[PDB]
Amino acid sequence: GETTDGVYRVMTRRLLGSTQVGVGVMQEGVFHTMWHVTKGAALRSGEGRLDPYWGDVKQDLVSYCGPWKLDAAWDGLSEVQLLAVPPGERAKNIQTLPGIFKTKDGDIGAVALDYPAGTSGSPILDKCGRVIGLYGNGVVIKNGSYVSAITQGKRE
Amino acid sequence: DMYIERAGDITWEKDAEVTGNSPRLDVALDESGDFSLVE
Ligand SMILES: Cc1cccc(C(=O)Nc2cc(N)ccc2C)c1
Repeated sequence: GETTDGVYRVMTRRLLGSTQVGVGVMQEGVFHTMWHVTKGAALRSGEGRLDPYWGDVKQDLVSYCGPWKLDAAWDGLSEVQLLAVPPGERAKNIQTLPGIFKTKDGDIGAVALDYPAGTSGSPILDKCGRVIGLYGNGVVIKNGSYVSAITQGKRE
Repeated sequence: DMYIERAGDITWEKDAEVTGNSPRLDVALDESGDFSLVE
């Protein structure tokens, strides 16, 4: 089916109507998304079937048709763009300066942008348009707003 | 049964709506892949 590079909605028919459960990135023939979106299940692309290849509940990532391809990193300095793909609304680039997740295992970029859960897996881009991670796994702050980790996989 | 629908190209757009703050947060990642707020 559709294998072109780009950003995709993940939809289901298992609820009322058609519901966007999340988002992902087709690159080099591999679909990348967040584990919590698909829960490891197979996907449809026209007739095309996409079968999972790699996943880790803890990283909260999953790849389909191959291994994780996306190896760019936040430089820790410059602004980035969430290419947000919200349920039933159009792909819109939002530019922001990441803040920081401080963890015992080290420091991660974080993006403080509020969207519905069905935006999980939207890609985060550097100034060269490279995917430096995915949005939609993080924390709910004092306000009630969401802060997301810039969640990137490891390329082999 | 889940399916995918293309939604756009992966490109940096000059003149994108610039917003969101930049918080420094202490967090813990659990085995289930859920982040939580340490203080
Ligand atoms: C308000 C908002 C925005 C974006 C994502 C989420 C969220 O809940 N993510 C998520 C994380 C994990 N770890 C598991 C399941 C889900 C659905 C919530």
